[PDB]
Amino acid sequence: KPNIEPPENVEWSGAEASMFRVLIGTYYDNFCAIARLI
Amino acid sequence: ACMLFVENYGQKIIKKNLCRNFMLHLVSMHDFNLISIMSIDKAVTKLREMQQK
Repeated sequence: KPNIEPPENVEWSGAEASMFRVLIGTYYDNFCAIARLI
Repeated sequence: ACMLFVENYGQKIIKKNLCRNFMLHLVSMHDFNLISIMSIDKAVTKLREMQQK
């Protein structure tokens, strides 16, 4: 419901998506370090 | 040990361009206990400093 701002249209590679899934499983909701590593 | 890796195999991994695989291995090792999130960040930052050099 919150965060009404539209998302920026940036595409993700399959490697990027899979490694984001792994890093989300690891770091959970710490999106800062997750984005820093990616 | 992880730090030692980037102290000796960082250049080889960078030349092989397997940095993402190294990060994945670090994540798996952390999931197997030992190391830590801070250790992962420190190792990755040490790896990045090699590429910038």
